[PDB]
Amino acid sequence: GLFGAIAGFIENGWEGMIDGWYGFRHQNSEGTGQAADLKSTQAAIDQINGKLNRVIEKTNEKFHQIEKEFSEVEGRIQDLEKYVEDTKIDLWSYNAELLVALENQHTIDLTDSEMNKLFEKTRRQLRENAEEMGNGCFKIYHKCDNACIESIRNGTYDHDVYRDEALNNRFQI
Amino acid sequence: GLFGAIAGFIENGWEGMIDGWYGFRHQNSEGTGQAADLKSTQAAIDQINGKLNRVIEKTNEKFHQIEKEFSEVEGRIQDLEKYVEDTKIDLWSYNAELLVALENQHTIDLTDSEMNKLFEKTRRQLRENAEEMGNGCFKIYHKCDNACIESIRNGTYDHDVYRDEALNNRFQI
Amino acid sequence: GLFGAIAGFIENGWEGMIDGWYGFRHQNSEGTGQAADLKSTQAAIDQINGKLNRVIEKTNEKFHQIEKEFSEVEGRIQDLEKYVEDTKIDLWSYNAELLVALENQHTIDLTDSEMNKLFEKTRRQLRENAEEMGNGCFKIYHKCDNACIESIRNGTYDHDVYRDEALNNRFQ
Amino acid sequence: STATLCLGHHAVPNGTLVKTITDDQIEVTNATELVQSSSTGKICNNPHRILDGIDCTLIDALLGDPHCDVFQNETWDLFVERSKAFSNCYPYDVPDYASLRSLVASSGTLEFITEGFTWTGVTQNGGSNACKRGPGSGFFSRLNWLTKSGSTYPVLNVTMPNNDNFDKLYIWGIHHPSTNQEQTSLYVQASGRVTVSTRRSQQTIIPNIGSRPWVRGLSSRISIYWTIVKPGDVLVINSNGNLIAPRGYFKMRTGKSSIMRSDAPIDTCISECITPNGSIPNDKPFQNVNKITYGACPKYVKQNTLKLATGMRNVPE
Amino acid sequence: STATLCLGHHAVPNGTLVKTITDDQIEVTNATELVQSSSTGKICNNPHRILDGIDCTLIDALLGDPHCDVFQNETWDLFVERSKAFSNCYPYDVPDYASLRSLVASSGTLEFITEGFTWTGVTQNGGSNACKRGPGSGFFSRLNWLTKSGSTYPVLNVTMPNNDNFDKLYIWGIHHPSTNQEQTSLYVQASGRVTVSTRRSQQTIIPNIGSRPWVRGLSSRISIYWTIVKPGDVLVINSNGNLIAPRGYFKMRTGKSSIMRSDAPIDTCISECITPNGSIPNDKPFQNVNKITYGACPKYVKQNTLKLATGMRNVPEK
Amino acid sequence: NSTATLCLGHHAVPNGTLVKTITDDQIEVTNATELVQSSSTGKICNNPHRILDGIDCTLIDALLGDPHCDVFQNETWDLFVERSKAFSNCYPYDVPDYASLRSLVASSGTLEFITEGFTWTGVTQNGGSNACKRGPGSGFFSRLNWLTKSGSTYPVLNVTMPNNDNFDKLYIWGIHHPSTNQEQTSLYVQASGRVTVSTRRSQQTIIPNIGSRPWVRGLSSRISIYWTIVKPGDVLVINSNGNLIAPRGYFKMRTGKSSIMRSDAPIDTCISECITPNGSIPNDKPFQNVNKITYGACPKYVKQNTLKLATGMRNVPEKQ
Ligand SMILES: CC(=O)N[C@H]1[C@H](O[C@H]2[C@@H](O)[C@@H](CO)O[C@@H](O[C@H]3[C@H](O)[C@@H](O)[C@H](O)O[C@@H]3CO)[C@@H]2O)O[C@H](CO)[C@@H](O[C@@H]2O[C@H](CO[C@]3(C(=O)O)C[C@H](O)[C@@H](NC(C)=O)[C@H]([C@H](O)[C@H](O)CO)O3)[C@H](O)[C@H](O)[C@H]2O)[C@@H]1O
Ligand SMILES: CC(=O)N[C@H]1[C@H](O[C@H]2[C@@H](O)[C@@H](CO)O[C@@H](O[C@H]3[C@H](O)[C@@H](O)[C@H](O)O[C@@H]3CO)[C@@H]2O)O[C@H](CO)[C@@H](O[C@@H]2O[C@H](CO[C@]3(C(=O)O)C[C@H](O)[C@@H](NC(C)=O)[C@H]([C@H](O)[C@H](O)CO)O3)[C@H](O)[C@H](O)[C@H]2O)[C@@H]1O
Ligand SMILES: *[C@@H]1O[C@H](CO)[C@@H](O)[C@H](O[C@@H]2O[C@H](CO)[C@@H](O[C@@H]3O[C@H](CO)[C@@H](O)[C@H](O)[C@@H]3O)[C@H](O)[C@H]2NC(C)=O)[C@H]1NC(C)=O
Ligand SMILES: *[C@@H]1O[C@H](CO)[C@@H](O[C@@H]2O[C@H](CO)[C@@H](O[C@@H]3O[C@H](CO)[C@@H](O)[C@H](O)[C@@H]3O)[C@H](O)[C@H]2NC(C)=O)[C@H](O)[C@H]1NC(C)=O
Ligand SMILES: *[C@@H]1O[C@H](CO)[C@@H](O[C@@H]2O[C@H](CO)[C@@H](O[C@@H]3O[C@H](CO)[C@@H](O)[C@H](O)[C@@H]3O)[C@H](O)[C@H]2NC(C)=O)[C@H](O)[C@H]1NC(C)=O
Ligand SMILES: *[C@@H]1O[C@H](CO[C@H]2O[C@@H](C)[C@@H](O)[C@@H](O)[C@@H]2O)[C@@H](O[C@@H]2O[C@H](CO)[C@@H](O)[C@H](O)[C@H]2NC(C)=O)[C@H](O)[C@H]1NC(C)=O
Ligand SMILES: *[C@@H]1O[C@H](CO)[C@@H](O[C@@H]2O[C@H](CO)[C@@H](O)[C@H](O)[C@H]2NC(C)=O)[C@H](O)[C@H]1NC(C)=O
Ligand SMILES: *[C@@H]1O[C@H](CO)[C@@H](O[C@@H]2O[C@H](CO)[C@@H](O)[C@H](O)[C@H]2NC(C)=O)[C@H](O)[C@H]1NC(C)=O
Ligand SMILES: *[C@@H]1O[C@H](CO)[C@@H](O[C@@H]2O[C@H](CO)[C@@H](O)[C@H](O)[C@H]2NC(C)=O)[C@H](O)[C@H]1NC(C)=O
Ligand SMILES: *[C@@H]1O[C@H](CO)[C@@H](O[C@@H]2O[C@H](CO)[C@@H](O)[C@H](O)[C@H]2NC(C)=O)[C@H](O)[C@H]1NC(C)=O
Ligand SMILES: *[C@@H]1O[C@H](CO)[C@@H](O[C@@H]2O[C@H](CO)[C@@H](O)[C@H](O)[C@H]2NC(C)=O)[C@H](O)[C@H]1NC(C)=O
Ligand SMILES: *[C@@H]1O[C@H](CO)[C@@H](O)[C@H](O)[C@H]1NC(C)=O
Ligand SMILES: *[C@@H]1O[C@H](CO)[C@@H](O)[C@H](O)[C@H]1NC(C)=O
Ligand SMILES: *[C@@H]1O[C@H](CO)[C@@H](O)[C@H](O)[C@H]1NC(C)=O
Ligand SMILES: *[C@@H]1O[C@H](CO)[C@@H](O)[C@H](O)[C@H]1NC(C)=O
Ligand SMILES: *[C@@H]1O[C@H](CO)[C@@H](O)[C@H](O)[C@H]1NC(C)=O
Repeated sequence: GLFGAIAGFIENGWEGMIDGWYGFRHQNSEGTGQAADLKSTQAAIDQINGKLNRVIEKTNEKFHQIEKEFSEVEGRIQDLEKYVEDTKIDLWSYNAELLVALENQHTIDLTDSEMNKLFEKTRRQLRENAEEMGNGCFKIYHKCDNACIESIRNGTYDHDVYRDEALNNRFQI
Repeated sequence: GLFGAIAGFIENGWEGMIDGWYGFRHQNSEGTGQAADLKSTQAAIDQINGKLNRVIEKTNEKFHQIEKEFSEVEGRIQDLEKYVEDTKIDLWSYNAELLVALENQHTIDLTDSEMNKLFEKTRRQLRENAEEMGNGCFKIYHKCDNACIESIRNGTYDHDVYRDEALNNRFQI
Repeated sequence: GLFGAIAGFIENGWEGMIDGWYGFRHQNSEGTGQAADLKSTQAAIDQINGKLNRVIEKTNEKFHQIEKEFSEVEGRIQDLEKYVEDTKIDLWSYNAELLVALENQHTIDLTDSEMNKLFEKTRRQLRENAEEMGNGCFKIYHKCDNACIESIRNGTYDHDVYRDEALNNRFQ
Repeated sequence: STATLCLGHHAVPNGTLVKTITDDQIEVTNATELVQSSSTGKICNNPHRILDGIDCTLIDALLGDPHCDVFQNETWDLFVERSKAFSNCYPYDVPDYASLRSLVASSGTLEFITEGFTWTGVTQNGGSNACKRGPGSGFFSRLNWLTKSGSTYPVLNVTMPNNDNFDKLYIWGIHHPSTNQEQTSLYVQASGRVTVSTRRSQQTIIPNIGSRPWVRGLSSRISIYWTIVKPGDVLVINSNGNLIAPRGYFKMRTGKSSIMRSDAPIDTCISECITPNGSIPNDKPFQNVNKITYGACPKYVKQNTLKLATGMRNVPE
Repeated sequence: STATLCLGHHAVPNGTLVKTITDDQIEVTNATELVQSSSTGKICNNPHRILDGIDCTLIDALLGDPHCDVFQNETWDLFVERSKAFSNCYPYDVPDYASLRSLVASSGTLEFITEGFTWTGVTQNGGSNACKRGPGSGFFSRLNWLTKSGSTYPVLNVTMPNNDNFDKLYIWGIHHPSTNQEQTSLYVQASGRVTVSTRRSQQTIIPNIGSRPWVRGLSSRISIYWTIVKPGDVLVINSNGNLIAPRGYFKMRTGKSSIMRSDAPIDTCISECITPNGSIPNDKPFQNVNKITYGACPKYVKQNTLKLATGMRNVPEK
Repeated sequence: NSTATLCLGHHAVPNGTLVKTITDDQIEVTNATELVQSSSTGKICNNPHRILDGIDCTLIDALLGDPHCDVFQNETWDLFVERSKAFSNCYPYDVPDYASLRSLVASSGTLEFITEGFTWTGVTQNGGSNACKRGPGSGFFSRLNWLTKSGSTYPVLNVTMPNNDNFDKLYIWGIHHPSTNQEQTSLYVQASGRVTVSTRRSQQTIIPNIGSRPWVRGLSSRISIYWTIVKPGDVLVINSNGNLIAPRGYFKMRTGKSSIMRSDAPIDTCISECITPNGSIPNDKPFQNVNKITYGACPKYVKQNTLKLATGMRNVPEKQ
């Protein structure tokens, strides 16, 4: 993908995450846990649904047309009737082939994009209290209990509360 | 958008910015101010113009064609004449519909992209003298007067001048 | 490009890089050097080949069709024959024109993307041991010999080894 | 002490392969099919009015082949012609059969108004054992076979103005006898002719004596022709032999009507889109069932499957 | 001691909704219309040469219906047929009328060269009160109605070679009398015939006696046919009755000429694209005015509006 | 120092290629490839398709059996090539709807002809003309049988021929248009001829037309050609009291990939799937600008003479 997250710096996906498309796994002093991020999941789903709604259930109504099967050979007019229809089908077949190719390439890039957006959104919250391990995981440099982890996940994490503690752990051996 | 800037980590646009597409707002010791960034504005405008010029004013010259309205019922030939034209119109109508959809999706992503490019360009200038608040704003960790702000905006900011001061304010208590 | 790397924060390309599409240049205590990154080069090439294989060598087989040149004027049927074919050609000509435009715009963005991916991949390895000068170059804040540079290039650089030294030089 | 927070995305054990710009086949978490490739095998009788031709072609229903009498004044959105339809009246041909079929199919009605043509000096209602109605001989219900009266067959000159505010379709014909003996005993004159005209058009047909293949006992034939008469215009039929006269006109309408060849059974259900293979749903944008369609139908394409990605790239553990 | 620098983008109070891949309607700062949907109602007389048919169809101008005489030798880029047009000569039909109309329309000229056909043993210049020119009876200006001379109508056998370096279009016809009495008093023979041939093609038409509806006093009719004669080839007209002879040929050209049915008035202005509704500008790639077009025109589409985004996503300040 | 610098970058070339994109009319990339085939060798390759060179003969003259086209009897083709130097040299004729007969024979791909034993009672067979010389003497189309009176009588012919085979039969026949009444009566006795050819479901009736046409090979008279397809189970009936140009049998009808092409390109020993009147072209590219007329596995014809597909990144050289 264009953003290098899915099938990129995130090595692989999670079969165990059945309640969402994107999410968090953590390890803290209280143990380990998993939770889906609903906002990013919904962003991807909404876009795909919109895309899907533009493609599906839009059909034109045609009634009397030309004939397309013939029981006798007739020559010039029948040649033209057959050629018109064959020309039409090929052009529509091309349209269909290109449509799916463009759409699918885009769907992959868009989902890749949302993964990356969630990563950057989280990075930004954490400010100087965390570093990036390069595999989609942050090392948070302070004691961060289940409440603290949930505060990151629901976007209310206050970096100032933990900054002194984090800066101390980061820049000291 | 794919880059998550416009309608993303930047909450909204500025109706008050009438002299450019992208720009800066600041608060320093001397007060507050607003200024457009002309380089990024021009990047977006140029791309949209180029796109627009490819689509508009490229036209086929056709003279004698087939007839498309009929005063009598004739059957087979007229069926074919009507079907040919109706087939043509539907294929062109599809082309037009897809063109606008692709173009517009791209225009949104490209403008989103330029916003992000300006952000990253600014981030890079500031080096270790600023942190990123996550809403499109940088906290600059040193006294930065109107000249200093303008130096960031016109791409001549020298981070080394302020580094000692900034590093001191960033990492304390 | 959409990612702002190629023809963006990287000022220009390297004519002197003849062994790859993307790569590294360095200066350390042991001297200077250039090396291509094969993984990113191959990523771009693979995608372009795939794109190319979808476009090329997919051809319709058509045998008996309608006539398309005429020696006499006949009127209504010939008008229709000519119009059918002219309509077909214009629609195909449009398809061809749009195809190339979309493909080429995408190829530029995809190659731009890979440049950016390699940059971010490198940034991530270096952690707090390097800063970004803003022109595609990192300043590495520790002695980093030829082995150390190669460790960055082949993705095995251990930031912990150099962290104390780097943090000392950066902040002071 | 510290903590670790990893961001990630889901994956499934059983992904779907899809096509993209750069990839012939690449695995995503889920996809949806855009080409409708199956049918129930049955034509749904709603919402469109479907008229089953059963043993009758539209043309035989038009002309009034005795076994197609049930179709008098019928109407349809889609007339379905069955492959086991058969003709069972006088052997006939229609020059430009396809057009007459098309234009009647498109009109969508066999509504027929009888008009009082006066045929002076000729015998009406001629019939044949090739076209039995009941036990006795008969003929097409909408055509009037004229023959001599006594020793004479005069020059017929009959007219019928369209004073209505709609178009009238007149179906008529000419009789081709198999021998000269037959020609003279029916029409007196050795050589017949039929000239049917309106103010802006005309048709003149000369019959041709001679043998054709035996059909239902007969080497002779009838040839069918038609004439549309606009409001204000007037029909003139002129003949000194061999005329198969019209009994009136068919009303011409415009609308959504058509015709289809299919042997699919008709069934009680709702489906906007009809194909010769049966009705198909139109939830998908494309279909691979049949290029012949009626109604709100997906576009026919050559591909049998096109998968649209409805999820991210699938990168399993 | 510190400062804040926020990056941002503009917004407008009055955005425009557009369509995208993922969105049916989404607001951007500005858009531009790609479908031309209006016309002035008038056909501009430049840059194309527009010939107004007024009371005449092209075919009546060709044949030479007296009230269409003003069109002799005329030329056009676009011939405009008006709905008020009418015929006022001998009642006629043209089998495959559409094709003759098309091929003359496309040629773009009614330039006519008179040739000296010698018709031996027949009376020329027959006329009718169905086709008055002046107070007296008349006929199509480009056709010569032949009838018996005295008690006889012989087998006409005339030739006319194309020695020029261009194609000749010959318009001719056959007369269908209403009665046998009429057939014999005009042409002597009870059954006429017309055979017009070139080296590679032929047409033979037999007339049909009988009554048609009354048009301008007449139950009889004329049927029109045509023959193209290539350079080096030669026309042969052969008939023993009912021939409506040609007086010469029409020159055939190829170019950008055509025909259009419209009641739009013609006006002094410049416009490359013409529709039956009037001229339209061609600055936009698509149009919704009419599928019938002439000139450098936008492609006709079913949509009435298609907006192309010319600005970013609009996220108003709130 | 003691520090190090590591710069990331990408390549560039001195000689880039300009390409078109969505936002750009011309923009330089490192490399591109051409998608429009615009050249030909000028020669039609004789593989893999079976090419039959018409030489001096149109397909219709090969069908009818113009003496100088006798070499084409029972021939078959994937593509029949008609040359501009072709000429007719038999009885002067026309084919109403010539295009269709040409098309349907072209598409069938065979002139395989089976002679049938039609019995023509009371008429003279094998009529010929000096307009159609075979050897030194007069002759006629090899697949047509010109019937004329026998001894001052020309009776009403009523001949039949059922299709009992499991394939379609194509019958070519015609009618003779004499130039004078004298000619009509001395050939056919009756002052007015007629031909009615019919199957169970269809019929054609043609009346001949007396009169002079331009001189072609000594003759003001003409023949007009017609055809009739007879399905399995059906039956042909020919009925005439004068002017019939009778068939000698039927042509077998096939379906497949056969067609016809007008070209003066020479044929050559090579392999090429795609044929145009300008000669064979390769089909490695998706589009072509050589000719809208094509046969085989061919690129789609487009109006553009060049379309470049980018196969590399944006080209941004450093030097000046
Ligand atoms: C009408 C009829 O019954 N025709 C019989 C026919 O009968 C006539 C015949 O005996 C002649 C002899 O010269 O005499 C006629 O009487 C005349 C009378 O002398 C005269 O004074 C008076 O003024 O006029 C009458 C004639 O109007 C007899 O009427 O005998 C022949 C020979 O056997 C029969 O031929 C066979 O015809 C078969 C098909 O029969 C039908 C049919 O299609 O079913 C019968 C229909 O009644 C008849 N319909 C009409 C409207 O005429 C049709 C029709 O003629 C044909 O379809 C036209 O093509 O024929 C079958 O062809 C068989 O092979 C023949 O032998 C004939 O039916
Ligand atoms: C041709 C003509 O004027 N016909 C009159 C016709 O008078 C002719 C008739 O008496 C014959 C007798 O055999 O003699 C002709 O004169 C010949 C003369 O006797 C002879 O000595 C000499 O050698 O030759 C001449 C000419 O050959 C008479 O001319 O009388 C009938 C019956 O009363 C008239 O019928 C009416 O016709 C009306 C329409 O008239 C026109 C028309 O279209 O306006 C007049 C035109 O002059 C005439 N044009 C030509 C080229 O003939 C046409 C034309 O005949 C028709 O259009 C063909 O369809 O007719 C109207 O139809 C009315 O209802 C009739 O009663 C007839 O005019
Ligand atoms: C009817 O009139 C037409 C046209 O005016 C004539 O075609 C036709 O006969 C003409 O016949 C003569 C011979 O009878 C042909 O002349 C030949 O020309 C040759 C030179 O190229 C010469 O070598 C021959 O020996 C002939 O003399 C003449 O071409 C032919 N004209 C045309 C145009 O075909 C007339 N026929 C009747 C029955 O009246
Ligand atoms: C002209 O010739 C044709 C064919 O040679 C003659 O047609 C044939 O006529 C006979 C007797 O009328 C038909 O025989 C019948 O066959 C049916 C069906 O099997 C059977 O039920 C009858 O009892 C009878 O045997 C035969 O089918 C028919 N053949 C064809 C091909 O039409 C025709 O009669 C001749 N006409 C004249 C006027 O000479
Ligand atoms: C053939 O039969 C038809 C059917 O009636 C006849 O057509 C009619 O012919 C008469 C002339 O006798 C026309 O009468 C004229 O009507 C106009 C009214 O507009 C009037 O002004 C005249 O004084 C005259 O009376 C009538 O219009 C005409 N109708 C049609 C539809 O053609 C025809 O006359 C018959 N011919 C023969 C030879 O029997
Ligand atoms: C077929 O219909 C015609 C026409 O009658 C129409 O009347 C409409 C109100 C409507 O019912 C429509 O379906 C129908 O088609 C009948 O022929 C004649 O119609 C005229 C004028 O419409 C009447 O004045 C006559 O009464 C009528 N003829 C009769 C009753 O003999 C016609 O009867 C009908 N045929 C059949 C077999 O039903
Ligand atoms: C984000 O998550 C935190 C931690 O779970 C939430 O804070 C708790 O809220 C509940 C109910 O309001 C209280 O009873 C707890 O005592 C809170 N714990 C704290 C503040 O440490 C917080 O409400 C969440 N916010 C949102 C917007 O979802
Ligand atoms: C729908 O019906 C048509 C009947 O014509 C089917 O098309 C035929 O398919 C068979 C293969 O089973 C071929 O042998 C025939 O040559 C085809 N005929 C034509 C005219 O295309 C079609 O397969 C049916 N499709 C479905 C989904 O039922
Ligand atoms: C241009 O002219 C055509 C005339 O055909 C107009 O189309 C007709 O419009 C009327 C009134 O809306 C409809 O009742 C007809 O059904 C239309 N006919 C056809 C054939 O489409 C068309 O609306 C005109 N457009 C403009 C912009 O003037
Ligand atoms: C024309 O080709 C065919 C073979 O397809 C020959 O026609 C007859 O073929 C049948 C077998 O189908 C044989 O019984 C006959 O011997 C053939 N007819 C005659 C009159 O001999 C025919 O021989 C071929 N002619 C040429 C010149 O090749
Ligand atoms: C392909 O062969 C065709 C033969 O017709 C060429 O088409 C003609 O080209 C000439 C010279 O440019 C033009 O004057 C004609 O207008 C063309 N004729 C038609 C019918 O289009 C064509 O140029 C050849 N191209 C190549 C590459 O060989
Ligand atoms: C940038 O702004 C600074 C401060 O006002 C000014 O001194 C300098 O000239 C500007 N540089 C450029 C290149 O415009
Ligand atoms: C990477 O480079 C280092 C330094 O040269 C080398 O020792 C190490 O083995 C390399 N690792 C891989 C996986 O190639
Ligand atoms: C795949 O996508 C469709 C359409 O959005 C959806 O209805 C369905 O839930 C998905 N299928 C599975 C197995 O998850
Ligand atoms: C029409 O044009 C030709 C030459 O251009 C001329 O000879 C002829 O007399 C002209 N006729 C009229 C009526 O102007
Ligand atoms: C240009 O592109 C084609 C297709 O990928 C390739 O075969 C060729 O090597 C490329 N040219 C260069 C100089 O790399």
